[PDB]
Amino acid sequence: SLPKTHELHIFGSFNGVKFDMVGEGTGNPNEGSEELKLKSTNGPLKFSPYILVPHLGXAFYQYLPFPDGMSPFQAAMHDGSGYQVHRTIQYEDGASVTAHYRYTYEGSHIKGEFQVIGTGFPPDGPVMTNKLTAMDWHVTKMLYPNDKTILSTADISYTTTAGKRYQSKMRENNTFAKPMAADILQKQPMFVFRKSELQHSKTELTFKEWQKAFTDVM
Amino acid sequence: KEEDNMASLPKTHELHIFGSFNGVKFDMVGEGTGNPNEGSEELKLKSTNGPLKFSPYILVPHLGXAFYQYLPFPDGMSPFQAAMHDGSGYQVHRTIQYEDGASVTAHYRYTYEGSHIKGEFQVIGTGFPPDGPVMTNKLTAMDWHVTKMLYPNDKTILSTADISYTTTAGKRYQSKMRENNTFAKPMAADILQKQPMFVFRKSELQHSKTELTFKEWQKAFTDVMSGG
Amino acid sequence: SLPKTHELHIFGSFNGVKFDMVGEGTGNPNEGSEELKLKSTNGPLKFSPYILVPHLGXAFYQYLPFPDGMSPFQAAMHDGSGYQVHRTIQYEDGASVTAHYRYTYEGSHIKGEFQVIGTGFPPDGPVMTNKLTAMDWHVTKMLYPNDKTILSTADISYTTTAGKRYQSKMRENNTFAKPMAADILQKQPMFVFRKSELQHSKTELTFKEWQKAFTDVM
Amino acid sequence: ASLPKTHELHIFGSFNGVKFDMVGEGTGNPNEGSEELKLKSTNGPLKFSPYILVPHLGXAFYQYLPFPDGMSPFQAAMHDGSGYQVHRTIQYEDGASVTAHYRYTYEGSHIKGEFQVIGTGFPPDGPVMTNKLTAMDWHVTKMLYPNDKTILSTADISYTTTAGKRYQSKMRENNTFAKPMAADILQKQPMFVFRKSELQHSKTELTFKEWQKAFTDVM
Repeated sequence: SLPKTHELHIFGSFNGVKFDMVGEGTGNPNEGSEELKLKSTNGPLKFSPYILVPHLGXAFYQYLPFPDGMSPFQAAMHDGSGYQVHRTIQYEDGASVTAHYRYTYEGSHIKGEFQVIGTGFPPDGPVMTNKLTAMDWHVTKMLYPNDKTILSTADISYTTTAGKRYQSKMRENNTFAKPMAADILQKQPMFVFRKSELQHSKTELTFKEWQKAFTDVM
Repeated sequence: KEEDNMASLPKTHELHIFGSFNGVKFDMVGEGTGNPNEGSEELKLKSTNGPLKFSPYILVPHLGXAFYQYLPFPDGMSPFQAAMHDGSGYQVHRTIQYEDGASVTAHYRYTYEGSHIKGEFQVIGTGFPPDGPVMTNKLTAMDWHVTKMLYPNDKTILSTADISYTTTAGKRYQSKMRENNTFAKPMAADILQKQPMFVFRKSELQHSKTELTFKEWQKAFTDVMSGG
Repeated sequence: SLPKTHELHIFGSFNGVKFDMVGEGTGNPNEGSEELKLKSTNGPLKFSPYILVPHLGXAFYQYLPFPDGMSPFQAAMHDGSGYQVHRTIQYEDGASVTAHYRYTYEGSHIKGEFQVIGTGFPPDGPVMTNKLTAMDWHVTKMLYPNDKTILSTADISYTTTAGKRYQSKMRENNTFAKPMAADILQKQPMFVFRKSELQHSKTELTFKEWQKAFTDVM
Repeated sequence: ASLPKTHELHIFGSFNGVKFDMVGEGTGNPNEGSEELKLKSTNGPLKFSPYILVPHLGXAFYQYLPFPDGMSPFQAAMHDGSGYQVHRTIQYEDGASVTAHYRYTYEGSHIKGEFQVIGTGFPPDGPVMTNKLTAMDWHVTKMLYPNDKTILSTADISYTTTAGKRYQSKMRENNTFAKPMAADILQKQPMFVFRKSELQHSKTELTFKEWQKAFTDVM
């Protein structure tokens, strides 16, 4: 059956200090946005919640359709074989994040685990002092270097209270236990347009992702 | 008024593109036309100094990027078009970093008289491995690509692009462009309010050793359309 | 108390397939000429054990002195405040590894946990087809962007069976719960010369690292 | 056939578009790999950090660098007349990059270097263009020989700044020789070079000094 609901556990550390959040959502019946609510299990977050946005967004691959048919993410969910996501992000001020996502799927329920580790954020920078205000709309580019691996890249920027954007470069591999279907492999690059909205308090967050795959705009 | 301004933009151009790859000079010239309302252009080039030692695909980002005068924005003239219209002008500088450690520095300038542009593109590449796909002519096509544009101040557009090529071996060759466009006069406030701006680009190249024919289609967009 | 004994649990996945190894050994904090014997708790590794070597080597930071006294690593082991290692490695053929090390220290015995995730290794490349033959000697460069953070970088190359080399770029943060002594922060950059040897079977591996800190050679 | 006593250098090109030029001269000791250069801008004072030129003053004269067991391949190729070319790219933490091409001709113990250096993408507000670089950290070059005519080198280069943060860069270089290097050279890989670079300056002139020492080990 198609996925209905999801839970997400997102956890790890930033500048050596642990964080952990759990939440969940119900999948969107009608192709607009996907949504998730989270709560901290270990006190208020000591870094900008906006830093989690690419992980929150990216945790919705099971809902992302492709233009002509099922995405590989949907196809691998449906057959049981699965995928994992591994990614690095480099920040313009020298900071680094690494992350890994795995999930299980039983009934119509997805349980995701996203480990997120960040280091080297300057203590007076926009992440550790909570100066990010939003993440810019962005494009993922996807290429298929082999039949079980998607290489995805994204240039991701955030607005700040200083009116200077904060920029980063994401590279990710999505690894499939079984080969992707021949027809998926014929349309490259594949792009994804993403709009990410976050509402936040110190301890809780509400998140929405609009995500749409395209091979063309003309 | 809007239509008059678009109508007055130039429709012909010539390009002189030159420099060197791995320390060996090259130089090509030619011309073509373009359509500034539609985001489309054509260019034909010939070497003025013998066959190219390197894949002509390595020049494609520079060939596409020479024609900002042909890029309209969704709501009206792009800043490039506006700066040509009011005679104030802009310049283009960029670097590309390649997956195998090679690097390209490039600079474009132009002179604009009547309805004609004369463009000058200096392209300097180094560190291309002698056995790699550029020095051995193994690039077969450039994948459609997206440019992301930001305006850190009212006289600067900073662009980034993830640019890839297919190779005869069937493995893509990947590159990252960073571009800075500097404007003499401030861009209009309405341009500046809509960031980031993306451009979708489709590039076709037919080449032989001595000449090439190039076409590019470009379309600016802030978002993709809903539905389908 | 000076440490004398260690164990290392080193685990994760390569191209999506899990691995897990444990081993132990001993060492000298007065030198840095250290050894470890490891065995898989699963079956045989499906990738080149040479790819583990920077992680094996780096797990001996507690045995590394500095020229004029204790390294920060040693100091934080002794006062008990500790440190964590987060690193990323990019490979010439596009593959990527992320890894995180933490440890607990009781008696004179170090217990290390090194999580290592690699993706995007071409299935015909030298890592997945076991063609790495040795790791070249190398230099780590260390900077201290702030008083709890070391940024290390290294250009690491391996020889292969085909008379060629296979190259990688490592970037790592070492994050300390307490600040590093001011004497340590005035001497930058600090370099570390490393010599790595591995003997390995399906059945196990034996690893040795020679590490020496230096500010200068002339 | 000779090793070097004297040299001169014409270093030119542009940063963020605008052309710079300088000519200069000095000396070294090819037995200890030390080298000293005085030069002056020839097109008016530098409009960016002179520290950004330092890898291209330091690395410029590999003919002064001995190897631990004898002549470096750079020394060797000077001596036997066959020569070599240097091509170098440097990538900066803030996305700027430089491309550089060094070419040499010799008369006896006298080197005349011609180096083209083109930098683009330096933020106008960053430490290169506003002259905030205060020193180049000492650094280690790594060299490998993927064939008997090529040295590929890499270096992680950092500078101190007046903001108190370091500004980092990565250099990659290809040294191409017209004749094969000696078998003993190719056998000791990687080779490292420790380099100390020092600048004292004015608006006419500046004084650059480089200590360079090849090493395969420290233990």
